[PDB]
Amino acid sequence: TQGFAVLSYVYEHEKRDLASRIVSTQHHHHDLSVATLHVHINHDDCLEIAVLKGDMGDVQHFADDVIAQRGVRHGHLQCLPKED
Amino acid sequence: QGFAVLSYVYEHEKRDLASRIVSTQHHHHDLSVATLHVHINHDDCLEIAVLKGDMGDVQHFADDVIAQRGVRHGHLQCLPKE
Amino acid sequence: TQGFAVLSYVYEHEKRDLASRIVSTQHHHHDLSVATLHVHINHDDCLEIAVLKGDMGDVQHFADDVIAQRGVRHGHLQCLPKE
Amino acid sequence: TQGFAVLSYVYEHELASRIVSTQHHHHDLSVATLHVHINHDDCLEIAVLKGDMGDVQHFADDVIAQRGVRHGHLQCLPKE
Ligand code: NI
Ligand code: NI
Ligand code: NI
Ligand code: NI
Repeated sequence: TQGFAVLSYVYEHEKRDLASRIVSTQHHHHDLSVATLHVHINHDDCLEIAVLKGDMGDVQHFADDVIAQRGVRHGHLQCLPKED
Repeated sequence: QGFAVLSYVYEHEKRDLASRIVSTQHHHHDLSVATLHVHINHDDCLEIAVLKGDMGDVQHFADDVIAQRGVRHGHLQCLPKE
Repeated sequence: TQGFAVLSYVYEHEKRDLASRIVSTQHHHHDLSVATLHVHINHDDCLEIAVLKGDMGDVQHFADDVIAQRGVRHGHLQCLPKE
Repeated sequence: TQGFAVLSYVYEHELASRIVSTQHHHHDLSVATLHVHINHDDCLEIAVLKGDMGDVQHFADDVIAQRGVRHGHLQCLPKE
């Protein structure tokens, strides 16, 4: 199953090791990443929305790795598998 | 007194660089609307930040970002209120 | 209660009194809009992700109105009320 | 040369639908677009493009020269 997905999550930017982790993972799987929207919602917290593209198993595995990191809050995935 | 588009390229593994870029933007989160990030290759990221506020304050904030060691291709488009 | 939300949906850009309606209603409510990301996922379909901010009841009501337009598909609202 | 590019512009939406359709004609050129509804009438959009710099100046023509598009700017980032 190919498709798209929308992955969103909140984190504190001052948690530097977490943040570096999040961007680096996206670069490692940069093939799966289309682009990410970031809102610095307040002094401490960031809301990010990553648009992903690829095989749905791969997209979900990737999303899991992100959402299952201590410090990531409100992790959410919307899967958009290819339509006929 | 307006909007602005701030764009730049940087290496995300440069830990201090990356830290300062996001930290400066959170210090002025009131001047920030939203940022689009594109991972252009394994090392480099492209960000485009839309800014809003007093043009003096927005320029000074954009300068603070652009002036950081390792920020490349920095560009500011000012859009003062019409 | 106040907060943020992520409203996403898919639409055909050619069926576009629809696209005009979708941008126009966001402008009528631009106080709720932060910014919107668009990805042209294929030649016919557009994925939009609208970040919203405000009262969560107004955000819900706004989002329901967007999603109820015929031709908006995959309408999805993720609410992030203030913690 | 290949690379990326940033195309920004302002327009009155009440146009939005043809600019979108115009980018779909080139959707292989498009990465994603950020849009901010800056006031009741006007939209700010920033399109990130990727591909051949000549297709990119091409894309950026079918938008920037259109009537009603203001504040257009193209930044090309040829691969380093
Ligand atoms: Ni942030
Ligand atoms: Ni990146
Ligand atoms: Ni589109
Ligand atoms: Ni708009």
